[PDB]
Amino acid sequence: DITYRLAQKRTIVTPLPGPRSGALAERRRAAVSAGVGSTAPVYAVDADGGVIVDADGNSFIDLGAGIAVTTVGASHPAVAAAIADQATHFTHTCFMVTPYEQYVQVAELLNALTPGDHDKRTALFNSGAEAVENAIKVARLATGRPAVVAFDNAYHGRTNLTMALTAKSMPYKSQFGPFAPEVYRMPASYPLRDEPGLTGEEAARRAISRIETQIGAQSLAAIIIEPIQGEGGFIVPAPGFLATLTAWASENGVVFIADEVQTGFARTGAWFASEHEGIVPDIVTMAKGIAGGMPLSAVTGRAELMDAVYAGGLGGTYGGNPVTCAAAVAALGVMRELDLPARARAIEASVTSRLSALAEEVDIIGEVRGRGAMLAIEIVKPGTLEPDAALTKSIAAEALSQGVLILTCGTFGNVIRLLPPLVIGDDLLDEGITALSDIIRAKA
Amino acid sequence: ITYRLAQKRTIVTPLPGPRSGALAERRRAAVSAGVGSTAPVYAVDADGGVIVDADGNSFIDLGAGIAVTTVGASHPAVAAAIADQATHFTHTCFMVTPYEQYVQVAELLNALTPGDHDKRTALFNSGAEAVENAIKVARLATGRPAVVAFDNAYHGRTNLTMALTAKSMPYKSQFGPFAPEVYRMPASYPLRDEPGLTGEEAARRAISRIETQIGAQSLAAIIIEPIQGEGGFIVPAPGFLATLTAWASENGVVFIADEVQTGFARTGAWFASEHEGIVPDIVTMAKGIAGGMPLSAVTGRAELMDAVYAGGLGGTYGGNPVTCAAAVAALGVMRELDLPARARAIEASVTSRLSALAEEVDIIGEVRGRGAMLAIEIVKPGTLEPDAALTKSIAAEALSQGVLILTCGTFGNVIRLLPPLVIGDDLLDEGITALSDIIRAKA
Amino acid sequence: ITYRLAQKRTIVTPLPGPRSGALAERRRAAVSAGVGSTAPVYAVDADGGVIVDADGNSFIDLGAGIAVTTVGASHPAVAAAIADQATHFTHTCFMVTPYEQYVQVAELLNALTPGDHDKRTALFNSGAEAVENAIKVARLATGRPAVVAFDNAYHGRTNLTMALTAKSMPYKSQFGPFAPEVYRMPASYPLRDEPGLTGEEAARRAISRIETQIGAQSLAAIIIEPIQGEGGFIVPAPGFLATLTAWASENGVVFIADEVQTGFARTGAWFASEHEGIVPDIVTMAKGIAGGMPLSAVTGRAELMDAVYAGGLGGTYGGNPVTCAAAVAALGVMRELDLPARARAIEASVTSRLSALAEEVDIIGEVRGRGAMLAIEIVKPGTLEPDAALTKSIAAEALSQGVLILTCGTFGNVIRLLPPLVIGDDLLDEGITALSDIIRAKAS
Amino acid sequence: ITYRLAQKRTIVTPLPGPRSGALAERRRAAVSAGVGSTAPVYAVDADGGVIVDADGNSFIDLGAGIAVTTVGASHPAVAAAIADQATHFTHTCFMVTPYEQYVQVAELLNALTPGDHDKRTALFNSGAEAVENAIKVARLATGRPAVVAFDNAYHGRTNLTMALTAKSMPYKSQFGPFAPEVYRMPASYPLRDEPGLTGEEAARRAISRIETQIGAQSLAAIIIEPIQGEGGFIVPAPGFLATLTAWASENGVVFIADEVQTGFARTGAWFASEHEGIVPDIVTMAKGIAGGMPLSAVTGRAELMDAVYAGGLGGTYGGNPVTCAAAVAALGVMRELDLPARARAIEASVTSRLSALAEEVDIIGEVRGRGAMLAIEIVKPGTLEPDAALTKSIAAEALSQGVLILTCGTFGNVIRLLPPLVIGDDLLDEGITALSDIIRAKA
Repeated sequence: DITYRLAQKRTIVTPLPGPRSGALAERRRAAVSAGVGSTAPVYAVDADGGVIVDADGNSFIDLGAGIAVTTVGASHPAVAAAIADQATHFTHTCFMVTPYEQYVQVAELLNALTPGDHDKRTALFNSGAEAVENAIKVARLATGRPAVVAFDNAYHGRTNLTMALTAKSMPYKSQFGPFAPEVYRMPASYPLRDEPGLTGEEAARRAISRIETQIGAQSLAAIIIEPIQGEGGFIVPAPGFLATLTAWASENGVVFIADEVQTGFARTGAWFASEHEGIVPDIVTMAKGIAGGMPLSAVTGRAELMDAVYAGGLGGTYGGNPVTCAAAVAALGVMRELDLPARARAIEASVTSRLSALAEEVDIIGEVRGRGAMLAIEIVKPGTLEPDAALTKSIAAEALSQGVLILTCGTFGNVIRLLPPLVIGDDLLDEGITALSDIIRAKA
Repeated sequence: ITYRLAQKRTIVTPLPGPRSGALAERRRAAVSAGVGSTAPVYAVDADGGVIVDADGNSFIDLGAGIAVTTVGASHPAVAAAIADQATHFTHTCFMVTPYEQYVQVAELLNALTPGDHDKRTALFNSGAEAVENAIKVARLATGRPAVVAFDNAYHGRTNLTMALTAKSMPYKSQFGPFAPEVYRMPASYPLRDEPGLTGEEAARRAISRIETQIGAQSLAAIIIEPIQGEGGFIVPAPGFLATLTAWASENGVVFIADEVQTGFARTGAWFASEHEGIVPDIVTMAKGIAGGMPLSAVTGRAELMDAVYAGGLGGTYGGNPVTCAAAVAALGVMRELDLPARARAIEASVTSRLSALAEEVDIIGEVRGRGAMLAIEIVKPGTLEPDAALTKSIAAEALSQGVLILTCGTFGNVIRLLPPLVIGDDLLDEGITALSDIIRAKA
Repeated sequence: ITYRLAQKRTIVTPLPGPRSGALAERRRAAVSAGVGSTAPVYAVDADGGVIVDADGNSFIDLGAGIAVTTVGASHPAVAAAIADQATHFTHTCFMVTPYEQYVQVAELLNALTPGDHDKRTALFNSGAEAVENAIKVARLATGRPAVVAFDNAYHGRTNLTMALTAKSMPYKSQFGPFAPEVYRMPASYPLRDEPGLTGEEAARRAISRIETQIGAQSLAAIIIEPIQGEGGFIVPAPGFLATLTAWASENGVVFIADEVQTGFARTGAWFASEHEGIVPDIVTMAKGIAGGMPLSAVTGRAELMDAVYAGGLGGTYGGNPVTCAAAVAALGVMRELDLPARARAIEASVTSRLSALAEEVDIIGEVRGRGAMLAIEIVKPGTLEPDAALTKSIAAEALSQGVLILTCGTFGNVIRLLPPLVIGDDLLDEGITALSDIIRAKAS
Repeated sequence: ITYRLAQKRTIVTPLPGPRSGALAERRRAAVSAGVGSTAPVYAVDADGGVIVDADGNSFIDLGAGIAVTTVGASHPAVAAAIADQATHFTHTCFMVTPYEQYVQVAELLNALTPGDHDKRTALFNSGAEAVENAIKVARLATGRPAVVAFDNAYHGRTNLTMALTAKSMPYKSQFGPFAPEVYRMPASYPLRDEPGLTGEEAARRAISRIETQIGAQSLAAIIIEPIQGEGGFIVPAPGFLATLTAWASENGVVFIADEVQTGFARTGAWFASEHEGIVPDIVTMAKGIAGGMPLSAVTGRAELMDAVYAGGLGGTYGGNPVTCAAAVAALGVMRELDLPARARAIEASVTSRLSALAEEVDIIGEVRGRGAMLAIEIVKPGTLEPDAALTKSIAAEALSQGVLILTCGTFGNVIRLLPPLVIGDDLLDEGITALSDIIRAKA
C-alpha cells in the first residue's frame, strides 16, 4: 500500500509541447548549449510515483526514471524531508575540511550492502563518471600497474578517461580526444550477436587470451565491466562469463571493478546485479539510484585497496555532499522498507512474459532481455538480426505522443529499454506496457 | 538576533571532544584512508561565520568549505529553495525531461559573466566536470588537439583535470598515465619571478614558448585561473592576462578562465576576470554558485557552445533541479546583500591588518589576493625559502584556538583566508587577531 | 647461378664450436642481455643458401636473416655496388646535399608498387621508421588523429610501432606508456576464426567496429600486413583486404600496406598486395629492398606524400647512398633472375611436400603462405591447441642438424620458411627433408 | 694528410648547374616534397674538406652531413672495411645469427664512454632508434613511467623522439598525438637566461619543477644533449649537468646523455660529457660512429642494460655487419689521427677568429660551442632579438661562394660549424674567411 501525492494517471490534453512548455523551450534554446539536447519537448513541474506532470498539466507515464535514477520515485516524501532537514543545518562543509556523520552513515550502509563479507571502505563523489575515475585511481595506485581493460558495448561516462573507457563514439566521444592512455578494449559477451551456442566461459576465455597476448597481466591494473551493459543495450552476459573473468583477475592480481552505476540499488531484482552472477567485485562503482535523484556517487572496495591511497589522494570539493547523503540514507531506507528488490523481481516476471508473447506475434523483436526492472527489447528487420534504429526511434516517439515516456539505447541504436521507478503501480505500469505493445503491433 | 547560530567562538571540550571522537572511530572503520580531513571535529551546524561541532564547540569559519559557502553554509533562502524543489522533484535528467530551473540558472550565468556578446551555458555537478566540458567544447569547436595549462595551476581530480593540474602530491602521483596533449607553461608569480618582470613580458615569454613548442594551429585552448587558488592565491602581474587573451583571439585559440574558486563575489566582483578587463571565451564555475549544493557550469560564446552536436555534452545528474533552485536563491542573496561590495570591504580591512603584521614579524614574505580571497606566504626570515612546516603549525594552533584557517601553495607555505561573506565584522576581526597572535608567537 | 661457397650442409664440430664459443664469451661480456640470438654459432660468411660459421660448419639458411637476404647474403653485384659507392661517399645527408642514388631508388619503387597513379617516395633506415613516417603522412594529410592496427600485427620496436604491434612479449612489455589514439581491430585468421567465415564478412565486422568505436571522421589510417609475418604467416581469407580498401577509399581513410616482410619477390610477386588485387594508398618497405643493407621506404600517392611541408620528413642517415646503391643492384638481381617466378616454384614444390607431411602426422594444424613465405602451424593432436614448446623443440633440433629455421606466431607455434630465393633446388630439398624427418620423429 | 679529391673551391657553372638541374627535375618527380634539401646541387664525390657536385663544382664542406663524416666522407680505410665485409655477408640479423663485428663495436664503445664501471651496448640504425631504446631500458629497469626532456632539445623524428624534441616546426607539427608521460623542463641557455644565473641554480630550478610536477618516484629518466645541437649549439652554464646527475643518482632516475651529435671527437674529447666531469648512466650515439654508415648505439650501466628480458631490444637491421666494419675502421682513424686533439685545435683557432669578428660587427650576439662544434648566434643590432632571415641569407650567400654552412636554432638564427676533422688548415681558414667577409658585408 503506497500513498501517492499526484494522481497516477496518463493525461494528455494539449498539443505536445503545450503553450507553457513552448515558452520554456524558447528560453532554453536562447540560454542553453545546443550540445546538451533533451529527449522530451515538454518541461517538468512535478514527478511522483509513476508520473511526470508538465508545465501545461499533462501527465506522462514515466518508464525511464530519469535514466534509472528515481527508483524510489522522483519526489519521495521521506527523501524530500531528509533533504530539507539537512539543508537547514548545513548544505556543505567539504568533508575533507570538516567531516560529518552523514558521509560516514552512507559509507557504512554501502560497505554492508555490496557483495562479500570481507573488510571494505567507501569514498564518495558526485557523479558516476567521478566514481569510475576514482575506482581506476585506486586500482592503478594499489597495483602499481598502468593498463585498464574495458569492453565492447561499454559505457562509463563523459569525462576524458570515462570517454576512453566507453565503446561508442557517437555522441559520447567523437571530436573530444585525444583520450587517456593505456585503455584497451576487449570483447565481452553479447549472446544475441555472438556465435550461436557460445558459452560464457568460452567468451571469457577468448577475452582472457587476448588480454594475456596483448597486455600481459603484469601491466594490467584493472578490468572494469557493467554486470548488465546499460547504454550498450541492456546486454546480459552469458552465464559463467563474469565468474570466469573474476577468477582470472584474482589469480593475476588484477583489480576487478563492477560498474553498478545503472544496475545498482534494487534495479535488477537484487541490491546489486553482481549477486545474480555470484561474483564479489574488488571495487563497485555506484551513482544513479543511490540518493533518490540527488548528485551522489560512491566507490566501495576491499579495504586494502581503498586504504592504499595516501591521505588527500582521493578528493573533490563537493563529494559526499551532506544534503545528498541525507537523501541516500532515506532512499536506501525506502528500498528496504518497501522491499523494492522484490518489486523489481515481480516486474521482471509480469513484463518479460508480456514482452515475450508480443515477440511471438510480431516479427520486429529480435530479443527480450534484462533482469528485474532493467528490461529491453532489441528491434530488428523481419527475419534477420539487422538493427532497425529508425523504427526504434519511431516507436519511442509515438509512445511519447501517447503520453508514455520510454527511453532507447544500444550500440546500434535499436533497443527499447524499460526503467520504471519501482514505486510505479501495477495498473499504471500495465497501461504503459499496453500502449507500447499497441504501437509495436501497429509498426509490425 | 538575525543569525541562526550564536556568532561566537566557543571551545569548551578537548579537541576532538567525545562525540566527535566516537564519529571518528566510525569514520576510520568505513571511509577510505585516501580521503582525509583537515579538522578532527564533526560538524552538526554551520551558519554565518561559525561551525558548530558534535560536542557543541563553535569554530570561526575562515574557509567556507574551500570558498563554497560564500552566502553562508545554511542560508535560510537557500535552504527553503532546496526544500521546496525536492517536494516537486529531485531529478528528471535534463537530457530526458527538461525543466525551468536549469534554464533560469543558464540565463543568470549568461548575464553575469564578462562581455555583452551572445553566450550559452551547460551545467554539470563538479568543477572538474565543468573544466572537462570546457576542454571538450574548445577541442570540438577548433578541431585542434592541444591544451595549455600553467605552473601553479589546479583544475581537479579527474584524469584530464589531474593532467591540467601542476602539483603532483597529493593530486596526481601514481594515478596516471594522463590525458594526452596537455602542455605546461610558465605564467606570472610576482614574488618568485624575476624582480621587476612586467605582466606583459611574462605573457610574451609564455606566448613565445607556445609558438615554438606547440604552434597556434595545434592549440585548442589556454586554460588559467585568474587568481591561482590551490597554487597559493597567486595574482598575476598586471597586463599578463590581457596579453594572453589578445594573442589567443588573434590565433583562434579558445581562452578559458577557470573561475571555479574566484567566481561569485569572492574577489570583490562577480568574476575575477573583471579586474583584469578580460572577456574570457569560456568561463568555468562551481563552488560558490549554489550555496553549497553540487552544481557547476560552463558559460561560453554561443558559437563555441553550440558547435557541439546534440548529446555531446552530457551526464545524468548535471544541472540537478534542487541544486538549481539553490543557485537561483544563492545568486539572489549575493545581489541583495551586495556581497561583492562586502568582499571589497573585507579586502580593505584585512589587507591593511595583514600588511601591518608583515612589518612586525619576519616570516611573512607577501600579503596578496583580492576581495575575500586573501593570503600570506610564509618564509624563512630574510629569505623567500618556503616554510611549509611553520605554515602547518600556525594553522593547527589556530584550529586548537577555535579558528578554522586553510593552507595551500605549490610549496605548502601559504595561509589563505576564505571567509563566508556573511561573517560579521566583529567575528572576522576576532579570527584575524587570533591568527596574528599565533604568527607573532611563532616569529 | 654460380655460387661463391659450396652449397652443402656440413656439421663437423660441436655446436657451438670452439671459435663460436670464444666469441659468445666476448658477446656476453659486452652486449646487452636484452638483445638475444636464435643461433649459438657466429657467422663468417653467408652465400646462396648457406651460412658458414666461425668453426667451418655450413648451415642451410631457411631464414634469410628474417626475410632480408632474398637475393642471397653476399650477392657479388650487391657487394660491388656497395664497394663502389663507398669510394665516392658514404653519406652527405640527402636533406643537406642530395644525390642521384636516392632519386634512382625512389623512381624504381614508384614504378614497382601497385597502381598506375602518381606516386612519391621517402627513404629511411628501418622498417619501423618507414611505418612511423607512413603514419605521419596519413595524419598530416587527413588532419585526423586515430590509427587502426589489427590482431596478430607486428610493425616494429619504436614506441609508436610497439603501439601498433599486437603481441606484448617480447615486443612491448614494460616499455610503455604507448603512443595515443591507436585502436586494435580483428582481421582475418582463417584457421582460428569461425569456420566458413568469408573475408568479406571478416572485413564487415572490422568496419562495423571501426564505425562504432572510432568513426571515419577521426580515422587517419588503417595499417595492415598483406600476410601477417611475426603474427604467424597469416594469409587473410579472400576478399578481406579488398573490402577494407573499398571502405577506406569511400571514407577518406589512408590505407597502408605494410610490406616490410612481404615485399620484393618474397610472396611470388613484387608485392603481396598484387595477389589481392589491391592498390594501397601507402606501402612501407624494408628487409629485402637493399640485399641486407639498412634501407627502408615509404611509397605513396603523390597527393598524400606531398601534403607534408618541406623538412617534415627527415632523419640524418635515411636513403644512405651506399644502401641505395645496394638496392639498385638487388632489385636488378630480382628482375634478372625473375625471383618472383622462383618464389612461385618454391611455393608449388614446398607446399605439396608440407601438405603430404601434414596428412602423415597429427601435429600440423595448417600449411599456409605464398611464394617463399611459407609456414606450418603446430598443434596438439586432434585439436587447434597451440604447442609452442614442440615448435621450439623442432626448430632447435633442426639447428643441431645444420638447418636454420625460424619460428613465429601470436601463440609461438608456427614454423616458418623464408629461404633466400637464390637457394638451389637440391639444398632446399635437403633442408625440407631434414625438417620433415624431425617432425615425423616428434609425431610418434 | 693525403686526399683523393682536390682540396679547393671550384665554382665554374651556375648553381645549380645543368647536371644538377636535370637530377633536380627527376627528384621533384619522384621524391616526397616533405623531405627537402639545403643545397640545390647533387653530390658525386665527397672527401677531406670538399663536396664535388654533378657539374664539377667543388664546395668547402663545413657541415659534415650534419656532424656525421667526422673522419671524412670517403675515408679509404672506411671504404675498404665496407667493401670487404660486403663480400662475406651484408646481413644475417644479429638476433638470428650473431657475428664478431657487432661484438667488436660493443667492446669499443663500452671502453670509450665515460666511467670505469661495468657497461653493455646494444646497436640500432638511427640516433632516433638509440634514444627510443635508451628510454625503453630506463622505463623497464626503473619500473617508472615519466621522462623529462628540455627546452631547446632535439632527439629525432619518431613519435616518441618527436615528443622529446622541443621545437614544433618542422619536427612535430601535425604528426601527433605524441607518446605520453613526456615532461619538458627548462635547462641552461646562458645568452637568454637571467644574467649571471649559475649552472647550479639553473639545475636547482629544473629539479624543483621536477619534484613539484612529476615526483622522483614516477620519473624513469632525464635525457639531455651535453651541447644542444639543432636547438642552437647551446652549451650549458658550468655546473648545470653535474647538479642534475647528482640529483638523478640520489633519486634512482636514469640519466641519459644524448651524444648523437656531440659524440666521437667532435667536441675535443671522445664524448662531450667528459668536459662536464659527468658519467651518464646511458649514452646514445649515432652520426660520427660509422664514418657515414647507418649505425647507432646505446651504451649503459650493465645492471640497466641487462635488466631487459631477452628479445626486448631488437630490430632486423641493427648493428649491421657492414656498418660495424665501417665503425671499427672510423674509430680507428679517430684514434690514429688523434681527431679529438684536432678538434681542440680547431676550437682555439676558429673561436678566436669568430670572437674578433663579433667585436667588429654588431649582428653576432654570441660565439659559442666546443671543439669542432661551434656557432654564432645572429641578432638585430644592440639587442638579442633573433634574426633568422639574415642567418638564412648569410648561409645562402656562402653556398654561392662555394662554402656549405648549415644553420640551426630554436629561433632559426644560429650559423653552425661542423667541419670534417680531416679538413686541412688552409681550406678551413678559407671557409671561415669567406663566411667572415659575408658577415661583414651584411653588417
